Amino acid sequence: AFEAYPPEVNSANIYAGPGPDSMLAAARAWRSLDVEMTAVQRSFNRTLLSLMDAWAGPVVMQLMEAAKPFVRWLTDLCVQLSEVERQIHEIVRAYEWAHHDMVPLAQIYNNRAERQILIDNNALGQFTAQIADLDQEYDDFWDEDGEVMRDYRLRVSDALSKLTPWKAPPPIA
Amino acid sequence: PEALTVAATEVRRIRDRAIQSDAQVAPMTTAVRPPAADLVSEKAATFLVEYARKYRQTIAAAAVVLEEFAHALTTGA
Ligand SMILES: [Mn+2]
Repeated sequence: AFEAYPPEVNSANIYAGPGPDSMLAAARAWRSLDVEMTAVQRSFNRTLLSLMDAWAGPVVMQLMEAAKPFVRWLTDLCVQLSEVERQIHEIVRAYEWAHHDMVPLAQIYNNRAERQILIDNNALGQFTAQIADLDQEYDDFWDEDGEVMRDYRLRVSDALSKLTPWKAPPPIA
Repeated sequence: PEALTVAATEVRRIRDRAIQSDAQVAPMTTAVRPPAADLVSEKAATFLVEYARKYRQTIAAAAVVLEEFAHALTTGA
C-alpha cells in the first residue's frame, strides 16, 4: 500500500535519493566479474587439459576426473554471473519510469494552493464545482502516485526473483 | 613427477586471480545505494548488497576448494 501514503510523500520519496549511478557502477562491476571468471574457467580447463598430457599416470587421471563436478559448477557460476547485470539494468529502468511517471511535487502543491484560494472566496457557493474539480485532481494524483509505485514494486520484485541463490562449490575430493 | 607440482602452482595462481577480481569489485557490488527514499528502491539496494556478499562467500569457498586441490597435487606427489 503505497496508496496509503499521500502524493506529497510518494512523489517526494521518489525524487529524494541520489539516482541509479550506484546501481550502474555495480552493474559494470558484475560484468567485469563475469569476464574474469570466464577467463578463470578457461585457465582451469587449461591447467587440467593442455598442461597435463606430458605426464601420464593413474593418479593424474584420478585427480583430473575428481575435478569434474567443480568444472561443471564453474560453468553454472558463469551463467549465473551473466544474469546479475541484466537484472540490475531492469531494476534501474523500472526506477527511471517510477521517477519519470510520478506526479511532480509542484503540481500537487499548486493544486492545494488553488483549492485553498477557492475555499477562501466561496462564502457564496460560486466555486463549489471548481473545488470539487481540484479535489478530484488531487485524489487522482494520489491514485496515480500509488499506481506508479505499485508498478515499480512489481517490476523490481520480478527482477529480483530471477536472482537465484549462489550455490556452493563441490570439493575436489 | 614435477608436472603435479607445476599444476599445483597453476591452481594457486587461478585462486589468486579469482579472489583478486572478487576483491576488486567488492567495493562497488557491496556499496549499492538505494536510488531514492522509497521502500522499493531501498529493498532493491539491500537485496543486491546481500547478493554480492553471498557471492563473495561462494568464491571464498571455491578458493578453499582450489587450494585443497593444489595441496592434493603437492603432498599427493
Ligand atoms: Mn499500472
